[PDB]
Amino acid sequence: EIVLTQSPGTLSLSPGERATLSCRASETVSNDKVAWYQQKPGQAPRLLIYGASSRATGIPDRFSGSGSGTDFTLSISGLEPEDFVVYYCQQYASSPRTFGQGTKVEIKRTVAAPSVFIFPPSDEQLKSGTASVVCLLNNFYPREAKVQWKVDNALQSGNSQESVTEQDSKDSTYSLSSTLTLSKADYEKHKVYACEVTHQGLSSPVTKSFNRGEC
Amino acid sequence: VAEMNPNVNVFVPPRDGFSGPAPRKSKLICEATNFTPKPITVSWLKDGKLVESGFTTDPVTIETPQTYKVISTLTISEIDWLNLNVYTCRVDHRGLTFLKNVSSTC
Amino acid sequence: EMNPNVNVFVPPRDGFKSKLICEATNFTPKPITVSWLKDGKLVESGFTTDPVTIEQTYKVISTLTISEIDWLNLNVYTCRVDHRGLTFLKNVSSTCA
Amino acid sequence: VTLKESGPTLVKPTQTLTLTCTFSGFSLTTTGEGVGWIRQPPGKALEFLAFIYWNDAKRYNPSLQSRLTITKDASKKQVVLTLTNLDPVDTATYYCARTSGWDIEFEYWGQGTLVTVSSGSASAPTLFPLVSCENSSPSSTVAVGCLAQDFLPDSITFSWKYKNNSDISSTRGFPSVLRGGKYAATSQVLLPSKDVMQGTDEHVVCKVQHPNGNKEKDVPLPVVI
Ligand SMILES: *[C@@H]1O[C@H](CO)[C@@H](O[C@@H]2O[C@H](CO)[C@@H](O)[C@H](O)[C@H]2NC(C)=O)[C@H](O)[C@H]1NC(C)=O
Repeated sequence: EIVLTQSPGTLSLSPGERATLSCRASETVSNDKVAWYQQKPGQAPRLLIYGASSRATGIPDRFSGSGSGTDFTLSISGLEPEDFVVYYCQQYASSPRTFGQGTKVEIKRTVAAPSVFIFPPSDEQLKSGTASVVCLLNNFYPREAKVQWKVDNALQSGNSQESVTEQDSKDSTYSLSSTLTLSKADYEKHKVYACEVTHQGLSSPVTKSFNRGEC
Repeated sequence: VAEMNPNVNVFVPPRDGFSGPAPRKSKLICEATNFTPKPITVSWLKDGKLVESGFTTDPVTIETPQTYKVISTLTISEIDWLNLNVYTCRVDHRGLTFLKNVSSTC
Repeated sequence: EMNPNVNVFVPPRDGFKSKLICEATNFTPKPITVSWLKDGKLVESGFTTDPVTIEQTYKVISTLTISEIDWLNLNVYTCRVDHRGLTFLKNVSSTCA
Repeated sequence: VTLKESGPTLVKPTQTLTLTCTFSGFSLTTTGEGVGWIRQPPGKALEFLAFIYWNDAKRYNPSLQSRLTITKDASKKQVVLTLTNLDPVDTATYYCARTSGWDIEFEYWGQGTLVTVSSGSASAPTLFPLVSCENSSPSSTVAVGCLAQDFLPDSITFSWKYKNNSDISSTRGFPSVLRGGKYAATSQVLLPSKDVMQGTDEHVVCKVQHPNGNKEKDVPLPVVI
């Protein structure tokens, strides 16, 4: 059992610069049989380098591998917009083999203030016994953001899944959606529902709330 | 939250409301208050002819249903007023047209 | 430093309560005080002053609430404008009288 | 060299799951060549299931030992994978690849197939109107959305049209999340404020193309002007 840990999980680079990916193994690998893979969301993963030193057919020469033993580093010269995908390091000397956590590289951009909108549940949806309150964040950077739900001054926990979209192809920003789920009987026992959004580019937190019956 | 028909009021200068070099000129004020929703169209009519110049409409400002107010000013000539010309303020609100007619006749 | 123009508007001859509008335009500096008078007596309530807006020239308007009976009884209403130590008084009356 | 996967798109928990990896253009006769299965749950990394070498040599993962079986049929040139004791947390997309020697591992990858393990049934999606309750802050533009709920499997495309059947470019698509055995997704659209204070159209239609029904509910605009 060879445990592979990759760090950092997310790194922000710029086009044309150099990116270094680190791969940490829990023990030495015989014959340095470590390979790197490239995977794009939607499509299928593709092999880039096998054995950490030999490239494969149809792979540009700008990808270079180095290191041995328990330390391996992947260097890429001439970073391209199409190269902002997730990369995994894998070793095939274990039998059975193991895969690493993987690291994601994003395009570095400036901090933009997000937009917060909340949609109260519709009357038709309330008839089904389920109420869904949403909290939408759009056009913010970096991806790291905190979304907390506060209803009647009581902080909620253990009831938010949280969905986040991928980086925009033309805007390079991120968006996420937070959904509040509660029982219909519990919904009628609360008046004000609000989600708090905290951002690096905001001096003070901005809170939005609505009054039951006015929407 | 509510739908209310706008109220149309027209202000006219008095007999001594004209000054300046001859020919003297004055202004007409048409104000709509206690109307909802916020959007509203204000137009000026002179003896059935649309006025396309010499008028300035102030932006709508906020004065429990929400209320708004709008102020419009049209420059008029003393000679036209003396000819018993009738000025009509055209107000459009949610597809409804309200007209008010004023004149110097007693 | 230019003296502000004083104009007082009156309700239409053929009918409309109503409001009285006193306008001061092309005045400088921006600070200006506008008040209302009724038959030579100070008015303590029933009047409001709108914030001064930009038409450099400025425009300020005032609103006075009056009743139909009082206005048509030939009562004297005067708009008082104070600017740079000068006081301007404008008197209006019924035209059809 | 290419590979193609195939199998059921919906399987109940605690049952038998069978997948077939269809490949053509090579034979498992030379040494070093082998076939392996790699799965990846959404939001997670790749997971190694098993690998089979030539001469009927197979390897299994100790974490999943005594739970998977590897069988090969040279007549049909396709490996057969059997999965038992299905669990909702094990839902992932399964891929198969060919190793061209001892050093070149997984040189060619196929396309994969989504195998959803949910106790529920493939019911038609349910739409719910969403009206923004924002106040005291008109901001740049207004936001209106569409809540597609109770759909399985997750395959939905969103298109926005006006009342006069116009075209809108939203491109705002949020991924689905497994909540209570069902996938839930949210979709929104941004429209200019000037258009709202213009045409009399007070609502727009939300359209979803799911292979369980062609319903399309309309969301009424709040209108600000
Ligand atoms: C459907 O109605 C909308 C009204 O909301 C039309 O949008 C207007 O027309 C222009 C030209 O297409 C658009 O670019 C603008 O968004 C709207 N005009 C203004 C002044 O805001 C839309 O065009 C109509 N659809 C079709 C096919 O004509």
